[PDB]
Formats: sequence, C-alpha cells, structure tokens
Amino acid sequence: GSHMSNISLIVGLGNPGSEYAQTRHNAGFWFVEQLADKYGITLKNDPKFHGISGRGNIEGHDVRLLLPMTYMNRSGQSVVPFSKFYQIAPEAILIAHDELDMNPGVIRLKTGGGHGGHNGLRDIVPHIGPNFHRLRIGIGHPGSKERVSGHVLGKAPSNEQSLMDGAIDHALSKVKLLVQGQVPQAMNQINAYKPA
Repeated sequence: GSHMSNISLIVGLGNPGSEYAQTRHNAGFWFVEQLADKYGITLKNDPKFHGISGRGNIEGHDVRLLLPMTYMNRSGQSVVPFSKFYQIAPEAILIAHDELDMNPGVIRLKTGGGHGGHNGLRDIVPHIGPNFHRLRIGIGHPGSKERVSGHVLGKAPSNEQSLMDGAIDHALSKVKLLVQGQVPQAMNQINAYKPA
C-alpha cells in the first residue's frame, strides 16, 4: 500500500465526455492528464474502478493516477474502492479539483477540511474522511447558488483559461516534492503562485 505522506495516488475530478472536457468542473482532469503526459504515465481504461487510471514512476516513486468516469457527483464510487483495493491511505492521496472560492490563476494545496460545496468531494469525504490532500484550482464563483451549475459546466473565457493553465503548469512542477513527502514545502511553493 501507501507509505506515510509520500503521495502515491493522484486523483483528478471531472465529468466524462467531450461535452464536459473543456468545462471548469474538469480542472482536476486537466491537471492529471497533463501530469500523466509529463511523466509518461498511461491513462488507460479501468472498468473495475469506474474510471481511467494509470501507474508509473514519478521521480523514483511508484504512483497511481485516477480519473473517475462516474460523473462528478458519483466520484466516490471510483475513488473509494480504488484506494481501498490498493491499500492507499487518505494521507497519501492528492485530489485535484476546481475551487469556486478562489480566483482563476490562484492554486493552493490544502490538507483536510470539508467539501466546500463541491459535489465530487461531497461523494468522497463521507467514506475515507477528510485527511487527504487537495490541489484547489481556482475557477471563480458566479454569484448565486442557482448559477453554480452553469458556472462549473461552462467553458471559461480565454483570459481565465490562461490564468488557470499557468497555475496548473506551476503545480505540475511541484509534484516531485509531493511524491517525496515534502508536503510543507510543496504547500508553501504552490500557494505562493501568482500569474503576473
């Protein structure tokens, strides 16, 4: 299984299908797909765990990657059995997700806490508890609770997309620290990111 707070499972949250791939609620997918490309980790079909998953070496550590294909609000139907099967404790999991409460171009690493209204995290925390790490990728908030659907299921304008893309790229460069267990340093260096 996992070992200490070396990160050994990186999950990206999102919805399946081309109609959702460019939407804000897929920010976690964007990060994990880009991470998989950086390190040459194949993301392959994983019907057993209702997802797409991979395994490979990141900086000398054996790491698994997971994209649930459940739809966002059923994400725990993938993450929970996968993490349990591979004996991965929450403390060794990083979940990348869109964050309504932060601006586009802001990105933070958080350990613990609740779902903050995120319907994918809501499906996960009841099962494994809160003590996993999160890569919170700012997407902004549309105002009212009404509008949250269109917001997250929208395609950001180009300036916001650029801001998010630069923050995601920055975070990719800090995964080495995370797989090495250097969570405090990673948190400082991720949270310090500015777009300009």
